[PDB]
Amino acid sequence: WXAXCPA
Amino acid sequence: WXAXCPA
Amino acid sequence: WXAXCPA
Amino acid sequence: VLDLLDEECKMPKGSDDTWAQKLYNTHLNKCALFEKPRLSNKAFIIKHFADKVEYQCEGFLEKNKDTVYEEQ
Amino acid sequence: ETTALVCDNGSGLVKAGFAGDDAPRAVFPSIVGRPRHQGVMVGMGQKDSYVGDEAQSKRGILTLKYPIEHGIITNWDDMEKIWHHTFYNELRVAPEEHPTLLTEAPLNPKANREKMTQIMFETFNVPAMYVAIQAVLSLYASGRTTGIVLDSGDGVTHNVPIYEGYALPHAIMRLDLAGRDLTDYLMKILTERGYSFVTTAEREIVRDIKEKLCYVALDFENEMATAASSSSLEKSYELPDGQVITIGNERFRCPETLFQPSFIGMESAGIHETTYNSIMKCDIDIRKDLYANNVMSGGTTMYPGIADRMQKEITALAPSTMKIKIIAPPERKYSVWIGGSILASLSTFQQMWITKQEYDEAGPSIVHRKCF
Amino acid sequence: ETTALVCDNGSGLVKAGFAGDDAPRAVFPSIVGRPRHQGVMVGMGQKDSYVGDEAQSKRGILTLKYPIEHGIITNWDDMEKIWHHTFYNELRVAPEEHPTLLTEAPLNPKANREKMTQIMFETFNVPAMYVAIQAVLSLYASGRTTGIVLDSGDGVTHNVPIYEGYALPHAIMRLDLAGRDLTDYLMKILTERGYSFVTTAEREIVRDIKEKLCYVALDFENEMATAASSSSLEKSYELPDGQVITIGNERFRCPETLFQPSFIGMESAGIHETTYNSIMKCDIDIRKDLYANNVMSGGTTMYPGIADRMQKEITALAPSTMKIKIIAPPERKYSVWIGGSILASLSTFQQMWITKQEYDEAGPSIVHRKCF
Amino acid sequence: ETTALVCDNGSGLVKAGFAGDDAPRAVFPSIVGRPRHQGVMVGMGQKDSYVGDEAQSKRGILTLKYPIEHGIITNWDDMEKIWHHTFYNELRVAPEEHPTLLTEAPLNPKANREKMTQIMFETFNVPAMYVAIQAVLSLYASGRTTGIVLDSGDGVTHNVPIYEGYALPHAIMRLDLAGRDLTDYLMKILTERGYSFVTTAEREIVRDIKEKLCYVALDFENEMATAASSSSLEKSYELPDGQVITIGNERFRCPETLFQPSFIGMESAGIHETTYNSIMKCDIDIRKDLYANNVMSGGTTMYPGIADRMQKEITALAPSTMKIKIIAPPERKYSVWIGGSILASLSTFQQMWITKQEYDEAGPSIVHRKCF
Ligand SMILES: Nc1ncnc2c1ncn2[C@@H]1O[C@H](COP(=O)(O)OP(=O)(O)O)[C@@H](O)[C@H]1O
Ligand SMILES: Nc1ncnc2c1ncn2[C@@H]1O[C@H](COP(=O)(O)OP(=O)(O)O)[C@@H](O)[C@H]1O
Ligand SMILES: Nc1ncnc2c1ncn2[C@@H]1O[C@H](COP(=O)(O)OP(=O)(O)O)[C@@H](O)[C@H]1O
Ligand SMILES: [Mg+2]
Ligand SMILES: [Mg+2]
Ligand SMILES: [Mg+2]
Repeated sequence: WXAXCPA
Repeated sequence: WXAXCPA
Repeated sequence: WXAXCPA
Repeated sequence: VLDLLDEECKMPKGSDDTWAQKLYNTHLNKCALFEKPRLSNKAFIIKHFADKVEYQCEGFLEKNKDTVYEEQ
Repeated sequence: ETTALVCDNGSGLVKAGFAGDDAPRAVFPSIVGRPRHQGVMVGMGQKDSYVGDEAQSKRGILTLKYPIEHGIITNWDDMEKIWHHTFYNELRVAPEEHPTLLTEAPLNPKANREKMTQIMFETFNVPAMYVAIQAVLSLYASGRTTGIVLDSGDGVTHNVPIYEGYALPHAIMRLDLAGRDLTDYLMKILTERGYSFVTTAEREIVRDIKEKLCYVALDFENEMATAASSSSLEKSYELPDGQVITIGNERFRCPETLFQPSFIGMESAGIHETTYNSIMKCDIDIRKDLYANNVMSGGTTMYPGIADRMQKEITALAPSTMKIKIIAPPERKYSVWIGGSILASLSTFQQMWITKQEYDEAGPSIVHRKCF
Repeated sequence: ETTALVCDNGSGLVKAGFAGDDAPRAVFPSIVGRPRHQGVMVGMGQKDSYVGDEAQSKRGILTLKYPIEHGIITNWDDMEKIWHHTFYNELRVAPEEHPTLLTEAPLNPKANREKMTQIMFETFNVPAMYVAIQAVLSLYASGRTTGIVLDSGDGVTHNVPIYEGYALPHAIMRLDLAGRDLTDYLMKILTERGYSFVTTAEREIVRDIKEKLCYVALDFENEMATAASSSSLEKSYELPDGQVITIGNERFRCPETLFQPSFIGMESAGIHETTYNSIMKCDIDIRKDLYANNVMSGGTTMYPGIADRMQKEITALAPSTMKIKIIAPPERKYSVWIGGSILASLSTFQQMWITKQEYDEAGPSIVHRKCF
Repeated sequence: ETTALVCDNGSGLVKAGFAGDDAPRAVFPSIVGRPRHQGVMVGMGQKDSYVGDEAQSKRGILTLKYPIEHGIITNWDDMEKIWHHTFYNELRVAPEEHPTLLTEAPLNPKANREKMTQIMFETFNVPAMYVAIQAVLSLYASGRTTGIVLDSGDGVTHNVPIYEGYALPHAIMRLDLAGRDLTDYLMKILTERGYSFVTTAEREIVRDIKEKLCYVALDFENEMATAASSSSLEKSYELPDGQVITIGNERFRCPETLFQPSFIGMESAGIHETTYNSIMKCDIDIRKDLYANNVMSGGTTMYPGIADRMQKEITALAPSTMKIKIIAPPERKYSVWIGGSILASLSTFQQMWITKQEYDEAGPSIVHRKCF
């Protein structure tokens, strides 16, 4: 992702 | 209605 | 709640 | 009218009633030669060269449909 | 000959049919729905608006508007959709060809009639039209020329004393509690038990609860004490999703607001004391004939026990030797339509119609001149 | 004399203190955490549950439950832990010795007051108890006997018209949007920019973003076009780990759902039109005094610009010559507690308490009889 | 006329083909490999990167990167290589000449669609493009206009309630467990028996073990006790080198994490309780039609016994008189592509495409305006 999870 | 009641 | 909503 | 019929043959839960609704949406006042009969939602009128002819939507889709399963 | 259409614009239902029919051919809720969600599937066939039973069936997707409230038509484009649906889809009849008998509640705005005529002659091009007071038709429906008609709809309640075929227009009471204010009160009280009904589609579950399970107490305080002391009055119903809900003393409490409008914060007296106050405005020679022949009418009088509570509670007011009788036929829900059907078929009536020639000459104001 | 305790069970915070204090002594989130991971280190000293600021501090390790949602207490064992923590740890007071004024949102289920009383008399053995409507206290807090209080919490929004000290219970609106549904909408929209906040501990980052950076637009469409056309509204915030996140037009978009609940798929109208629809249910003599004295209350009204947007958008509804005034004190977050503190200290009030003698005689049903 | 291309960028596989075909013409893993060893033999013919089945065949020599994870495209140069391979090598078609219907998981970042459009118009110069939500296509694929589609891929899981062709976007759940997190859990648990699978090439042995031998327990604790008490569930598989490995209770333990994400340390609830929690966000009128028509979709639902476990464990949640039905066609792996193939062939759709003229005028932001 960009904040939460890794992608 | 026009004044008293809402219709 | 008990009907109309989750609580 | 033929293209919207072949579409309604493969859209899920298509029916003569939703076909007729699509015809009205697409042509009813956009085209001068297509008319809706005053007292029905299951028919439409085409202004052919000879005369106006009123077609009934009931059972177009059953007649329209061929698919032959290859395995048969 | 061509029959007249007979059409009754309740606040809650449309009843429509042909004169001389014994019951209405089309009854459906006078409701217009619009979609309130994004249209995801391509080629589904969107529709701008549903009407009547179509909007009932879809009502999970829709905001539901009622276009009449308190017997006043509050937006015309919807009401015109409802009439369009009535003539073309439900009756399947060309309005070009039939006189139309419309209907109205007494003492409501004069603008409502004018518009209701203008739309019949301009939009539907009806040959001839009439507008009739609701409470007058319930006497044709019940075989009487004398009585005080209590008529209660979805939107309005009114008393009209009629003696020997003369209305007494100074004695007309109009009271603005009806089935819809019972329904909003029922939602508010149901909230006490935890059930909350919020949306317009969800209101119309409560309307069905009210119809199925409500009844009128014959002593409000005694059944209050009883249901406070026993489960015996408690009864249960299934919501559409399968939740079961259980309803107790509250089920008599909502129709009690008809007899105690203070529950809704309505200052005025209940239907019993406005009925008695209507008879007390009539000339003393006729009270004996209006204490018999109290005619109930319209759906809000369909509650079990309302006739007994009325007779009991007027008999506490009236002098001890007047025979109080309440007359409540089981078809009283349709009685206004049945009486319209009788009225439109009389041959003496055929001079009364407002013909299109006269509307062309006079303009819509004619409806006050050529009508009650 | 012994002071009363005054305790307000918001959905989001507990405020508690002693009557006659000007501000609450204990404020902490009404949240209960339980550990969700294997306990590896022996002898650390495990704990089954944290409450309040303890659960905030540990919250990376914990599942956080709110035991009240929408002003309804949804599991009692947690709420009893929260009260235990309030009396014994935050106030450090024996509940044996002080009356307790509790607080509730109007029109919610009646089983919630019954249990909330039963637990005070059986569990905490309080001498005497009371339960008071939230929106009534904000008038004591704002020096008024007349006004329409708009109060919005973490869980519920309600309007309560009060004129000259009489409530008008038919005109009470309850609306179920509040700070927590704003937070869930904020998480959903933030996902557009790539930030995803998923867990219950991580929700409570978003709540702090909402508090710090959100504001209400004075014209939603103009600022939408602006922030679509300029970086000037774009503002940035640090997550606990030091990641920076940047937030644009979205920061006004979430409190706009208060004025357009359709963003959440809520059918009902916004807080402005429910305020106006509340004034239209009051008698026409008092509307002029309810158009002044719109009192804001509770934390969800703390957004910058909400008072201006309310005044603007009611003034579009009300007749052109009514003086619309919105009253928004800067302490309005605590105003419900301040008004409870005033109410519990009046000498005329000391007859109103439910004493344990009366609860022993009557049982918990007494709470409906001896209270609003 | 020119057919549209229909191409579905799963996280795990590319499915691509022509609209109106009944099944996809090209399916290959969306994987990009690069050589990680010294090139000793001169004149072998080096290659900078392999894609798809080429990278499967060589995978002992290669590092394998997935360029999509959790439905987000995480580096574009690889994804652009994969699309290049799809158009030029697998379909062998000039993308100049065919519209391309792409596909996306709901609620993911908005930048992903902007870039995915920009690359189609600038790089591939496609005439016209569209982007469609995965779970919407599975209803076209399964002949329904109403249902709640549970769709689970290699990278993401989502529920999308659709009633009568309207999506209910507030009720859409996205959950981030999928086939790849099952695979990483499977490697972690396999380490218990001594088998250790470490490298990216060796992960894709574990994926094939998972596909062949895993299944979902219909009562997790009973089969746990069984396989703890008997060899009867123990089954065995050959690694590529001929080592045999033997797998017992563990083979059901990994797909159980879909129903208990706490095994992975995921706080959120399993797919069953997110399905029920999605239906509970819908209007109460439509739940009866969303309790039928639970449509399974995507490869991660291919486990034996998952439909029975879903029906069982939703039936424990839903009210006792709702008919719970789970609909799991055997082609549900391809159902998103099949539904895209249906959608792209409708004549009503041909107005919906984003034509290059419109992208030139508006720029890539148009994808949010002209699309779901
Ligand atoms: N059996 C019943 N018991 C109680 N209320 C009813 C019953 N039938 C209808 N109603 C209520 O009465 C109203 C409809 O009455 P109706 O006479 O059709 O009104 P209108 O004449 O204004 O259309 C609605 O509020 C409906 O809920
Ligand atoms: N300055 C602020 N701006 C916007 N929202 C706030 C602010 N402070 C608190 N809130 C929100 O309001 C809620 C708390 O309000 P509060 O009045 O304490 O609720 P309650 O009275 O039910 O405990 C929470 O949702 C919190 O996020
Ligand atoms: N029969 C099966 N049983 C279990 N898992 C499977 C099966 N078929 C595919 N998978 C797994 O599901 C994922 C592929 O599903 P798919 O629907 O193709 O993903 P996407 O739609 O994102 O490309 C991979 O993790 C694959 O290992
Ligand atoms: Mg009526
Ligand atoms: Mg509050
Ligand atoms: Mg998929």
